[PDB]
Amino acid sequence: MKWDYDLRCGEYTLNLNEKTLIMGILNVTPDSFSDGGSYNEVDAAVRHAKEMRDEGAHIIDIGGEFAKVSVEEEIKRVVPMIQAVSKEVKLPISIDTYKAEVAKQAIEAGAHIINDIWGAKAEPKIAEVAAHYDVPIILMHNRDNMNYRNLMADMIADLYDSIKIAKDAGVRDENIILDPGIGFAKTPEQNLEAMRNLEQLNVLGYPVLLGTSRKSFIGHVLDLPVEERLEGTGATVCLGIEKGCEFVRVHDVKEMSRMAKMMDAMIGK
Amino acid sequence: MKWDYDLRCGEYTLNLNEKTLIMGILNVTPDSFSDGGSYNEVDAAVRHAKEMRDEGAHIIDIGGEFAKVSVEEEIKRVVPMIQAVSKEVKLPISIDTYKAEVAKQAIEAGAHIINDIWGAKAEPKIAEVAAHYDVPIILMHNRDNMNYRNLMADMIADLYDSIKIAKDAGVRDENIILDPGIGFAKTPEQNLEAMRNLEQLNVLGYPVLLGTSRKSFIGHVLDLPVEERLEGTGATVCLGIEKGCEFVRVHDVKEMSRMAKMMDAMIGK
Ligand SMILES: CN1CC=Nc2c1nc(N)[nH]c2=O
Ligand SMILES: CN1CC=Nc2c1nc(N)[nH]c2=O
Repeated sequence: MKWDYDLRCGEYTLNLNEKTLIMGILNVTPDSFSDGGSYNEVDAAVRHAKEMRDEGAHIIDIGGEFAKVSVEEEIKRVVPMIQAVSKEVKLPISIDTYKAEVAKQAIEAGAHIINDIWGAKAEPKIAEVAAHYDVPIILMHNRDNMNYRNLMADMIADLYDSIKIAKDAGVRDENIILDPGIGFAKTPEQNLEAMRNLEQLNVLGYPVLLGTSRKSFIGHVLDLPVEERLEGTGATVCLGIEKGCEFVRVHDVKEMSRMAKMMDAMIGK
Repeated sequence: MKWDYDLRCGEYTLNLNEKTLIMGILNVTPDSFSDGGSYNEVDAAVRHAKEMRDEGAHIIDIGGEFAKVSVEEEIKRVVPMIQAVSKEVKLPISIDTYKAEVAKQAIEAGAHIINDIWGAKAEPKIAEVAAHYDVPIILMHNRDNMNYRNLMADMIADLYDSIKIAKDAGVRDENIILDPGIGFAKTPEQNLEAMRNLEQLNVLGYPVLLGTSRKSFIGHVLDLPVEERLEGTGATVCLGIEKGCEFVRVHDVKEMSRMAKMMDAMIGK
């Protein structure tokens, strides 16, 4: 249908036409008296990954950045979690990092997808890591300023700069996913505007991931704290899917999997 | 903006451009040892109308049809509820009836809007009641068979037949609201198809109400019982709003008011 290839994630394969793919956000709370890999913190992560699998998640997102942490210490946290989760939960894993070295150890430890909040712009070598291991990479829209001439024209220009960095490093078109970076470098009004105009990202010819779960633009509209943002997140997931997004990144996996599934049936996905 | 008039409901006025209007469904459980108007059953209804008002409802929908009931007995139930609710809760009231005589007493007892599941086709005199009291009337799509040549072409043809009955009786264009009658005379697949194509109803030039709350097409997609249909209802409300509907008729007023509000901000309503 829309996509003439599947997303290839080593042992796992994700069909981009059958359904909206749910990326569950692993809650990753560090042990205070620990250097990483301790029992309480890895056990908590594994229990949460199993719950999210049981609730309809298709991908488990894991990041290493409570306590301030260096690149070495970021690796010592994330690597044992990736090892335990990939052994114990049979889903592809994405590593949430903008650092080449973290991306590399995370993949060597078992991660399948790179999730980069700086779209290969903070550390362009991450795209070389992606190109060598032949993994999918999510290039998120971000910048270090909010000075838009024209929000969507500018986001598309910036995403294309990320695509260029990734292609010049030898990333294959099939391993590129884009993300409008909701809640990054954008005022609450720009986030609403990006949501209203999300379908424009489809001209670039790549699958789009949307991440809106619990973000402050929803609290800004509803005047509700982070724990009362489920309905608002749901509205953003539904619009995202109606505008053609292939993945949503969410905390409330059970509720959002049911909304995604209803949306899919109505739109004929 | 889209609408150059407000919906005029006697003492209350509903702006059709500011926001999606939430019609809350009054739960109307009859007393078993009672003829209507008893304390337990009217008190339950009033408490539920106050809760729904506090939760973001803009209209309270009240119907009279547990125990089997005649036209006279339908009036004895609905009339005391309308009287108490209209005295105690300051929102417009719609009367859910396809019967001319029930519509008439309900308005005389205080109801502001007629909600007709047969679109003036079961009892065409209801449109004369509507025309005399100068109240808004919701004409829902319904039929006594599922023999569609072409679902949407046919729904639009049938709605237009309702509009004709209503205009010939002297109903003013400003007092007409349409509704695609989701869950009426339609298979679960036709309900999905009507949802996918809802924007077509906008060619008729009238405000549209959508009622999907907890309906079996959602249980059919999600394989979930009536008490576990909140997320699925939410997806239908969101798509409905994205496709231009002015009202949604819902049981879960708190959750759906928050979803409607998020949707409004994203689409620029
Ligand atoms: C890694 N994070 C953190 C917060 N939000 C996001 C994220 N990654 C992606 N791809 N999209 C997001 O919205
Ligand atoms: C009165 N009822 C009962 C069940 N569903 C509906 C209804 N009225 C309208 N307008 N729309 C509905 O979907």
